[PDB]
Amino acid sequence: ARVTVQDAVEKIGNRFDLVLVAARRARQMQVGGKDPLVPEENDKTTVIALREIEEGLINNQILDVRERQEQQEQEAAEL
Amino acid sequence: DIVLNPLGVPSRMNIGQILETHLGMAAKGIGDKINAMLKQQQEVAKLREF
Amino acid sequence: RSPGVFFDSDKGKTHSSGKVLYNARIIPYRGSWLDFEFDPKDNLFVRID
Amino acid sequence: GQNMRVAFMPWNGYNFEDSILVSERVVQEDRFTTIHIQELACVSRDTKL
Amino acid sequence: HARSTGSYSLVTQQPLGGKAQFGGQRFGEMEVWALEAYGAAYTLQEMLTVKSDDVNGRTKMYKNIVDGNHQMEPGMPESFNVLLKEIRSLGINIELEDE
Amino acid sequence: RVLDATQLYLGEIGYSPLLTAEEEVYFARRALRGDVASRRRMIESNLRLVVKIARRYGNRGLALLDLIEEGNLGLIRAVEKFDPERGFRFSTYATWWIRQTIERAIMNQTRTIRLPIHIVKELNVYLRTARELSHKLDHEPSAEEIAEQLDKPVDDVSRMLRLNERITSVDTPLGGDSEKALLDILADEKENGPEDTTQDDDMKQSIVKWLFELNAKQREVLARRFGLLGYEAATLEDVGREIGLTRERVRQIQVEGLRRLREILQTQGLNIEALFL
Amino acid sequence: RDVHPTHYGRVCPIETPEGPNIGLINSLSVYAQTNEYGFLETPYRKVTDG
Amino acid sequence: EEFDAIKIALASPDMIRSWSFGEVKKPETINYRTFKPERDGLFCARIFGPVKDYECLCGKYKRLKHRGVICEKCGVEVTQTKVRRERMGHIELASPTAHIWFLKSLPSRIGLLLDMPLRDIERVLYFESYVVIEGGMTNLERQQILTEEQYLDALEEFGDEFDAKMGAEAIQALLKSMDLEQECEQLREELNETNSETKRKKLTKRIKLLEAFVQSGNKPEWMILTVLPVLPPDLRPLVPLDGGRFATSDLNDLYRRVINRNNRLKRLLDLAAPDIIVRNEKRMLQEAVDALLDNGRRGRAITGSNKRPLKSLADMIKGKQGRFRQNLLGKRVDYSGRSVITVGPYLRLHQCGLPKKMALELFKPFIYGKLELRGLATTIKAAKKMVEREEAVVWDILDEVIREHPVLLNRAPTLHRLGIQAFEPVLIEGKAIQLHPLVCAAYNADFDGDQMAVHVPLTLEAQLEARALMMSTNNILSPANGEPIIVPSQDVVLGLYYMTRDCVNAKGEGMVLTGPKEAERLYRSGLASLHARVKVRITEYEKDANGELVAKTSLKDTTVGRAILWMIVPKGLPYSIVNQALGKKAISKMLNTCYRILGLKPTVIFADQIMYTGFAYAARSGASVGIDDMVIPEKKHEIISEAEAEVAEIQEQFQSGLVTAGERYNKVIDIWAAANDRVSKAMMDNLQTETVINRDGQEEKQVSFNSIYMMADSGARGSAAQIRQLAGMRGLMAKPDGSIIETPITANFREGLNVLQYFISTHGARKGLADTALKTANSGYLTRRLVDVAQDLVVTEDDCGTHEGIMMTPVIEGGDVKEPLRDRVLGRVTAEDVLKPGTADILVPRNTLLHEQWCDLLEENSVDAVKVRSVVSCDTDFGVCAHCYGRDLARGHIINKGEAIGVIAAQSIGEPGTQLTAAAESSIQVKNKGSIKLSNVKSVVNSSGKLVITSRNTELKLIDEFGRTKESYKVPYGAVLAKGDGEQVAGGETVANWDPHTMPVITEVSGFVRFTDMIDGQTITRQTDELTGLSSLVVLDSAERTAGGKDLRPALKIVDAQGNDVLIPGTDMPAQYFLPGKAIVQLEDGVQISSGDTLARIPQESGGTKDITGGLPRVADLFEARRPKEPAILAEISGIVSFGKETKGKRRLVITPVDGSDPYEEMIPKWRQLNVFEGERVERGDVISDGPEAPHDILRLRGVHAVTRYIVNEVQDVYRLQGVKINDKHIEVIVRQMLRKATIVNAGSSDFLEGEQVEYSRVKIANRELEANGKVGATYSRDLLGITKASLATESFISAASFQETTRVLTEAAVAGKRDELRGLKENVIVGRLIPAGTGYAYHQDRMRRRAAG
DNA sequence: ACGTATGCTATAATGTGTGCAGTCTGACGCGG
Ligand SMILES: [Mg+2]
Ligand SMILES: [Zn+2]
Repeated sequence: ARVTVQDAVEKIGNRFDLVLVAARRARQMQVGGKDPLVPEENDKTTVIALREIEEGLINNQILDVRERQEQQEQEAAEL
Repeated sequence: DIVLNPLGVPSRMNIGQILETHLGMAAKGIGDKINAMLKQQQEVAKLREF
Repeated sequence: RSPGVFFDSDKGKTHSSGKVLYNARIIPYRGSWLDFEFDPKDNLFVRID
Repeated sequence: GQNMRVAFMPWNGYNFEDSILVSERVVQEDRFTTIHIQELACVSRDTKL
Repeated sequence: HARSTGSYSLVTQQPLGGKAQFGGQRFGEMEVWALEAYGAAYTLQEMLTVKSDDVNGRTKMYKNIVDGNHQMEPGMPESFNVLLKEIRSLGINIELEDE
Repeated sequence: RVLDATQLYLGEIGYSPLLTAEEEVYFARRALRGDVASRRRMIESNLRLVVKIARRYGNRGLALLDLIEEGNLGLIRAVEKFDPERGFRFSTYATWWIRQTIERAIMNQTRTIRLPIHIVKELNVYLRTARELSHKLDHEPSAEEIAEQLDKPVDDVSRMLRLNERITSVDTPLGGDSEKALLDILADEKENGPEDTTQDDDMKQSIVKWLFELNAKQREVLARRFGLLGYEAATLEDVGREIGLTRERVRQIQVEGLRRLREILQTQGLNIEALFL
Repeated sequence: RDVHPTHYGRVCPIETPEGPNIGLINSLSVYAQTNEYGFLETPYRKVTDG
Repeated sequence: EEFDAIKIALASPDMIRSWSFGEVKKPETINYRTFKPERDGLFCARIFGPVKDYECLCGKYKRLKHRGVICEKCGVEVTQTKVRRERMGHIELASPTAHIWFLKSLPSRIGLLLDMPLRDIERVLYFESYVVIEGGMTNLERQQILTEEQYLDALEEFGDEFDAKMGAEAIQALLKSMDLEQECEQLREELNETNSETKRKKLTKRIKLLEAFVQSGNKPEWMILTVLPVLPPDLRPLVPLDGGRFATSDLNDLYRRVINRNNRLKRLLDLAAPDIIVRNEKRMLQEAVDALLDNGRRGRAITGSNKRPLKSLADMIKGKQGRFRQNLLGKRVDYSGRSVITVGPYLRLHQCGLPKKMALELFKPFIYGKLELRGLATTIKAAKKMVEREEAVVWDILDEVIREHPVLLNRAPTLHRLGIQAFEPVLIEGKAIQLHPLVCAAYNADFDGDQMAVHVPLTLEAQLEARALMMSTNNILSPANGEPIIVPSQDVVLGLYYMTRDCVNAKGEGMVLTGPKEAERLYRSGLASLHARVKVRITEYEKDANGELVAKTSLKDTTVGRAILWMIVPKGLPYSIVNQALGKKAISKMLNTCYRILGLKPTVIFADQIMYTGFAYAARSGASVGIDDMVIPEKKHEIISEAEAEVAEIQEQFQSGLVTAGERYNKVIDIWAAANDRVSKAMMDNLQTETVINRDGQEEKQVSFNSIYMMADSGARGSAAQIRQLAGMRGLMAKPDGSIIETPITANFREGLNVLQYFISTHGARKGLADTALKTANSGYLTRRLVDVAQDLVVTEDDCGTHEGIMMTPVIEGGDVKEPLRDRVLGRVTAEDVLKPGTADILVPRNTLLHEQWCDLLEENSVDAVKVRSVVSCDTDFGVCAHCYGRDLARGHIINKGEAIGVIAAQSIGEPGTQLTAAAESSIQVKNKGSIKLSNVKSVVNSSGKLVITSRNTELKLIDEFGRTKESYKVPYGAVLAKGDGEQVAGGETVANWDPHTMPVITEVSGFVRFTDMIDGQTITRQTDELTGLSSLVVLDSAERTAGGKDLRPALKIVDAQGNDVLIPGTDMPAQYFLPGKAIVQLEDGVQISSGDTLARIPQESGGTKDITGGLPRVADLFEARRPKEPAILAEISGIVSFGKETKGKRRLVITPVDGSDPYEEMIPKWRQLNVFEGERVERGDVISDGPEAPHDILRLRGVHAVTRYIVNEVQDVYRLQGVKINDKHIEVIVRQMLRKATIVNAGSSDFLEGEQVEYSRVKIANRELEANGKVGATYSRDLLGITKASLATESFISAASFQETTRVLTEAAVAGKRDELRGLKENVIVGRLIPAGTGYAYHQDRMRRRAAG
């Protein structure tokens, strides 16, 4: 997680799409103030986002479902 | 005083530094003997011969 | 370069011919340059400056 | 410069690529401590104002 | 030497040079190709814009870092906006054709 | 053949009339009365004279091709106003014109920072006085040493020497070695870097919260006066235009806002800490 | 730039920046001196009849 | 602000007026005291805008209360100073002026369009001769120049009916009248008649210019400027110094030249002055305009104050010092610091020492941020002072943000990607950076005073990128070669070497231990040496069929040191690996083994632990450099003294007059050369096994513990080559000319050099260090050249869907296999179902990655040749597939799509050359028994009874029992074979023998020698000796030859006893061997010869160490595709050879193919010898002539996979000579890019037509729609392009101008009106956008679907 | 009134030149 990022690349595949998924999640915790899934243990957003991907909690499909699940709650509610 | 790397020598081929070291030590060896006789407060004739 | 005269030759200006073309050059302390040079047909030329 | 007792041998890689390992005793004698006289100036100018 | 943000150049609008004038290290094209090879695209775009010219970017990014939100906010380096007008001053129609 | 703009013109003047005393008068008499062809000739003829006059006025400011053009304009004004009836030659009269028109055009296009003739004319006498002094003092004269020989003001001499101060181009190399010019050193005045931009942005945002955190009638006659929230920076008496319409009560409320704000700076940890600044 | 056998006694073979201004810049030899005309000259012990 | 493209078109006088906000009519910069703009001057605020943010000049409207208010008095708007660099100006030119970029920038452009030369146009401009615009009376036709005499003749005679004028006015009217519609049709008609090469070329280029000009919408009149734009004043600054001085750009000065002359012309047109003066004014005006656009071009550049030339406009867009390379692609960058680096032997691999006061300033905005969060700062200037005071609690906050934050460390120069690596900063008190020893290799960072730039990744994406891609742990192997660059050196290797290395008995020999822990126990207890042979119990782990790891306990007989090293060794690798004495070369395999087996984590740990124990035990050893360590062999004075008398013997023979000076010169070098190798080997024989004095019972023989040897043997520093100079003999030095001194240096560095020995050492020393500085620029420039062409290559598709590939064959040459089918085909996707010998079961599938384990089964089955899916065989338009490339050698598995290869490839090739700056092959001895197998050989038996070879490229194989190639040699021309073709030889037998310092010309027929065209003085010379008088003849070449005998070819003609010619067996060729230049001949005219006798000996001087200085220009020339000066001829199409007609020896060839009825003729020189001898079954691209192959000749005939196989072999040959390791796929990248454009042959559905040369991807996309729709196919023929040219060819003009030729690129792009839609990296790095590759690949393609969705 | 700008003088004079000249390999573009 801090030294290694191979265990994180194992899960997604593309070294590039890993940084994009990890950044988007890092930004949700950095701005939205979302909760970390893994014990944070005094690590910055950088590391925590990798930990969730490394263990397998964060994915391209996972985050897109969860986005529109918060946004569809808003749709039904407004009108 | 200083600890230098011996590997900065073969590749470099500047053996003059090692000779500088050896002679410097010899030179100091002589100063160390003269230092000892001057501390011991010996004699003018003893220093003269050496 | 010391003033006076100097003989040189581009050992093959045209490696086409590969001919060692010999040239001379008068180098003054002040003044214009005076060069003499051959050519593929060994015609003597002069090129001031 | 200054002469000193030197010893040629590696030391836990603190003399890796020609890197130097100097005693605190050299620093205590302040023998390789250097002097640097720096000159700074203050200019009183005549501006448009 | 060390620098976070300081002086800026007169036209290029990128930082000055050297600890003499308190200027950032130059990241030349060779230094650039290295990041292109890695794939690190933001790290480069970050060093082309917010860290150098992008007048909007540099100040905007500063404010975002102190906020904690280390967020990419590019615009387009001045040194290029210069190159446009410089080619127009040479009597060549160089406009930015849109989408 | 010939592809130098210099030699081409210098060719065309080399094939132009070279006028005699009575020839000059014949053409000139008709030139004043407008013969058209006559004004063209006298001019065409004496272009050769302009070149010899620009040969002495060269290597000082502009190029030889720039002196000839403006030297030709002097010969033309000399032709617009010559007296053929007078027994005196033309070459004599035209020289006074060609020497003048050149000097004048050099005084304008020589300096980047445009210097009118008044400041310049005088500068020359200050400089030409420095010559005299330099030769006999064997020491380049000071601003004082020039002032003591002319018996003129000290600041005048000095301020005239300030306008003589010449320029270095921004694109000039440094150390006689193409490595970096002055633009790759010289800082930008106008824009201060993010740290100074965010200073004012953060300092002003805190002020907006301070006004909302203070009394509503205390930040209504304070920010509207200094021009902090309002649109124009008014004075104690001018805050009466808004709703206050008072002079005494505006001054008591302004200072009441500042007194409560001075305690807000002593408690946050500034007061004497932010007084140095 | 290359060292020329004329340098012997006149110019030093090992004294020059290792930068692009390498072979052009050069220090003068110890006992080297200028010829009255301009060239360089070096001291030499004359051998008379052996 | 977000766009799609950038366009370049010609600036119309009307267009220039659109940008301009006013007309500068005065040269006045500012007033002298009031430092403010002048009235419609060059810094005018009425034209370029206000000074300060929202302030007019006189001061009437101030700040935003008067948003956009225009002042009355001064007439100045109240907007931001923003507009002072945005707003432009213009100047209304009295008379029209020509653009230098559309006149001097070749092609002429203005002249190319008019069908008019340069001289003609210029003499019109400078008013030397008039030019006809249109003659009503057909007497005078258009574009006919008339001298000042000839204008007057037509005036009174014809006149009026003819319109002709002079100056830039004329040529504009000529451009304004010429019709692009009609003169396009006219040229097309003339093309149908009888078309040549030059005629059609000229026509087609003009044709396309004319059509391009009409479709670009540009008008040829805009070539002449009626309006001249002015640059914004802020972009040509007049700013004041702190010293009361001012400074101005040279543009302002150049502008004042233009405006002054233009206004003086207005004045002279008011006066109606005579034309002679008006002419000068117009010439001047042009001189000023041309000097403003591009100063140094037309004539002398206008020099200014400091006698230097004024910097013009073009100059700020031109080359290195232009905006592109200096102020756009290259930038100084914030959050950056540099400092002296020093060692960090305590750090782990993922760590680096960062000074506190450095990281303090670097992370300034991150302190202010975390400070407001804690509530310690209320505002930011409060946080600023907190930091300034350096109070205690601020260090702890700085320390907080830095944790879990990577920093980039760069070292100059940045060769390859690894020139930057990311680490986790460790704050250290001290102004020195501390760097990890193992990654020192990647930077080439020597702690001798190096500095490294630091950079802080700001954005979270940059923190992830730095940790993911640029972290030191994620970067192990080189991308160039699948080999670890993270490998110990220096102390570390020596320490492990000391440990593992063994010695006789010592303390506690043959003892018996529980484990490697008891070995540490006994050594540190002082009751065993690290060099004691011992039995120990170890449990080595070996992996199972699955992931499961099996444990196996075993007794090992190893040393105490080896046992202790096992402790560092992870459990999964065998123990046999540390059972040997470990060296640098052995250690590099340990980490690679560890990597390919366990993975990444285990290696990083292992790597560090190896380093730690290496340093520690190296320091425990106390390895030193005494002067008794420099052991000279026993008998040096014995070798030299008698090797001197050897040379003294020949010296006395020379003055007698037998052995010539040249033969003595070569003969004395051989004596000294033997003595030098004699002293070298006696030294190491007395130094390697110096330890012959042991114990146990009496004696034993053992490796020497001489300090210097250990340090060389281990592979730590220096080698056998260096020790030679130390203890042996210095060796033979080289003169600055290139010739080698007859007398070498006898002494060594221990003994001391005499005064000359040093003087001699200088010559070689200075020239070696001169080529370190100067030759680096050619190699560093190659890196630049390679990159630009390989910028665009990125992995785009996953599978290109192609079943093509280049067939790679095992590289064997020199006897030892240079690159086996394993190394050469590793990580290459098989493009063809390649099984085992027995073709009855499939061994390997199609689309599959060749891993090292899979490559091990290639060895069991012994693969012959493999068709690898290559880059060039890729069908992916705009990039390549992950299959075509294969594995990312840096990573260790299949490449990611989006990774930008082209740049990785270029870096890999240029990196070694840039950092990288005894030929007595008398006889081949075969080593294993085999049958002799020659190929491409045509030999003939001689008088002696020996098989002499009369063919240039003869190869010698060594066939084993089953029938496969083991060893391979190059047998040269005129070599004597021991046994001919098919004969058995034994091991250690000289199968071939020849003289190396000579190239013989050997005959094929017997009889007498005739002299033809060998006239004395013209072609050859003559020199005789004494008493008898043996004379030698020396053939002069065109260099030493007069103009008399230039077309005479000198040759030794063979004849019989009668005097007639002797036919060469089975050909109608009379025997005639052409002798080349400097050919020494010993037989004179009228000498009897047998077949196999040497006619002449051509000297083969090659005493120049090629190294890397004199072999990179060969690489360059290959890449740049520069045909050699003696190209080899190849057959075009297959069929029947039929020899044709001849021209004074110049041979033709009337080839008449079997299917093809129409003959094909091509010409051949006389002196050049062919390979085929006429009337033959030749195929496509058989080797006809011998010599260097032209790269264009290869692709033209033998297709893509032939030219790719050539460049790859040819390039690698030069790098393999230097021991540079590069995968062939990296060269193949550049090769692919060199095959970008292609000439079209055949009319298509699109208006392609002939003579057009379009990119290969675009024409193939048209072929996609054609096979679907039918219509007319667009047949093609791929062309090869040099690097410098391939860069300027890309449709991206931005990428082309950013490279070089920037003056030309822009002008060609302006006339075409081309719009760049940005694909390349250079293109988007300039604009400062997301790179359409790597990290940005995922984003850029998500914008491409915005375009696709409607 | 103050600052800047425009204006004229009358021995005769009538065609400039100036300034570094061991770069070099490689590539075209106009005549001849
Ligand atoms: Mg270094
Ligand atoms: Zn105003």
